[PDB]
Amino acid sequence: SFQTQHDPRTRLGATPLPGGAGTRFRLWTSTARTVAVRVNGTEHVMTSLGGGIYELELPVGPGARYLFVLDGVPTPDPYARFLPDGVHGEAEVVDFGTFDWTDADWHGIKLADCVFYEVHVGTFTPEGTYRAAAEKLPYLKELGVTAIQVMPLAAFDGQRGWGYDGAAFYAPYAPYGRPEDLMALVDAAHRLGLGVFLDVVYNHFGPSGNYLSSYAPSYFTDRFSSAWGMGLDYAEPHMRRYVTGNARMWLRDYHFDGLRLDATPYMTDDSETHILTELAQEIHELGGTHLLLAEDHRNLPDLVTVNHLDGIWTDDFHHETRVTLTGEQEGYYAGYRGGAEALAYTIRRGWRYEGQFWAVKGEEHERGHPSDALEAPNFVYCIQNHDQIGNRPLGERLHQSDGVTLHEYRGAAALLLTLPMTPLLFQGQEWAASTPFQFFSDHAGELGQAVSEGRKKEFDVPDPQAEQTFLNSKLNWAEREGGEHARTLRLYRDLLRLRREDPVLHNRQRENLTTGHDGDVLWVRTVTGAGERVLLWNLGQDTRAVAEVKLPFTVPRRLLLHTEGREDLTLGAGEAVLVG
Ligand SMILES: OC[C@H]1O[C@H](O[C@H]2O[C@H](CO)[C@@H](O)[C@H](O)[C@H]2O)[C@H](O)[C@@H](O)[C@@H]1O
Ligand SMILES: OC[C@H]1O[C@@H](O)[C@H](O)[C@@H](O)[C@@H]1O
Ligand SMILES: OC[C@H]1O[C@H](O)[C@H](O)[C@@H](O)[C@@H]1O
Ligand SMILES: [Mg+2]
Repeated sequence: SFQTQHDPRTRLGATPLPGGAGTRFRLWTSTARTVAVRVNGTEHVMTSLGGGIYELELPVGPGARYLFVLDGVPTPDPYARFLPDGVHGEAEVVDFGTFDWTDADWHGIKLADCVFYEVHVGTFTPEGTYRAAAEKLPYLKELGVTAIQVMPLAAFDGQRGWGYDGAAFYAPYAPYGRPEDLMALVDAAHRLGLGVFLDVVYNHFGPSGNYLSSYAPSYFTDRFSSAWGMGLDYAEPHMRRYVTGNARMWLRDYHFDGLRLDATPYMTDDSETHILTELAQEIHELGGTHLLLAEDHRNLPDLVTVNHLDGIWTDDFHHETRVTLTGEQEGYYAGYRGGAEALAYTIRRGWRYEGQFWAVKGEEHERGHPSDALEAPNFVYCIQNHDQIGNRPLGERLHQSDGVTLHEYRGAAALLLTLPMTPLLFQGQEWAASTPFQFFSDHAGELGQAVSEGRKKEFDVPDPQAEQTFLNSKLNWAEREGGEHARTLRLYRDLLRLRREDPVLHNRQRENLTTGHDGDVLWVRTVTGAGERVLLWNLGQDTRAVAEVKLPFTVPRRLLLHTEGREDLTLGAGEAVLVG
């Protein structure tokens, strides 16, 4: 008896009418005295319906260009479905009924079957478009990943950016392609049996191109702020519906299989039903198999067990792994010792901080909650993602940080890809890509100057506003064909094939997973009715024979995969082996 709050009849923005009758335009404003729509250059006064709702139907079709005029001020549509001239321009009317989907035999993907591959459309290919990305889908399928995780696509200002400055949440960013180019990418992925997930940002709007306050200041509150502006007021139903209607668009109209909710701790809501719960209700109402993930640092199981999200990006594993390999201690890295015994614990517990004191200077508090309720798929683990590369001054990848060997990098891959938690890889990780992933932006005027200045002060550091910073982050595909890039890629292919094929690694129960250490050797054991597997990773500086590792059980004898392809059960520094 949950009923969606959305009815296509009353949808805000511009929606094609049945029977070729044109387009229905609707908006909500709490303050405007005169309200019109300007379509293809012609102004038309809209009808006041009450409650600040205004509507007009005109015989214009998909492709018509428009914006709204509030007290005489031309104002972009916050509900725009496409913005061909960017965030300050006219919107285009879009009909989602026109695309010829071919994915009727695709039925989504379960979280326990996901191996995510995080793509930034702008840098993933030279062209930096959906069409060029779609051409790499056969590569990704053969690699062995199963779900692409696309960084945010809502239109933002400028000609490149990560996506977190999105301002028109319903409008796919024009430089990447038109709406039908995005649909083509999703359809192609589905035809290859790959899922596609979208990063959405429901805790803030970017600094340029968000005109919601022009319609109603009450979308936002002064009670709290975001990085860019006034906080999103989830006590206001139109604000709630702005994001739930957006989530439903991406899933239903673009056929995404799931959403990754950025920075869920900053979606503040004291309503009886939290906006996260309502998001889950609203997407479920669609009657599909779509998933919701939370990017959440609180180590809070309620995101799954109370808000009914499917899983959580949980950085403690990432951080413990990075500190193990570099020893770094700046910022949040000070929260971790690293090492075999530390990694064994963090894996055992899913996340490390379950209520203990987080002693990181400037952030001190009792962090986290017991992880017992969560099962292995609920934790999304990684050793690289956009933030853990890009939020470093030089945007360097794990194998490029001082002190990290390619052997250690390859061992880390074996640990991540044999665990029953849900793994994520960042584009290019699989071939030890040579290029960084730096923070880049392209804001106008003073705002652009402020971003450059802000980055300099924060931490030579690449200027985020420089074209070169964007280009330096482009993947170099050709390099994967040679040398250590190719060797790394072969290992990633072998690990992803084992993950898929090995009947014991199919385990998705923490009950069947145990961990421990002997000195600097980590061991991770899986026992099911199908057999036993043990991953051993030598995080020491010396060579360790498997036979000399002290274990509380009898080590399996058969060598299934060695990260440096050795024939014998011995681990050089940084190396790992899976036995069975
Ligand atoms: O060498 C001085 C540091 O030793 C420890 O850190 C090392 O050993 C950790 C495992 O116990 C590794 O995770 C880490 O990468 C190494 O740097 C100690 O934890 C540090 O406080 C010392 O400064
Ligand atoms: O973006 C998430 C990060 O926010 C940080 O400020 C926290 O220190 C850390 O726990 C988390 O990794
Ligand atoms: O201003 C009238 C009203 O507009 C709306 O219906 C908003 O949902 C409401 O919270 C506000 O009070
Ligand atoms: Mg020992």
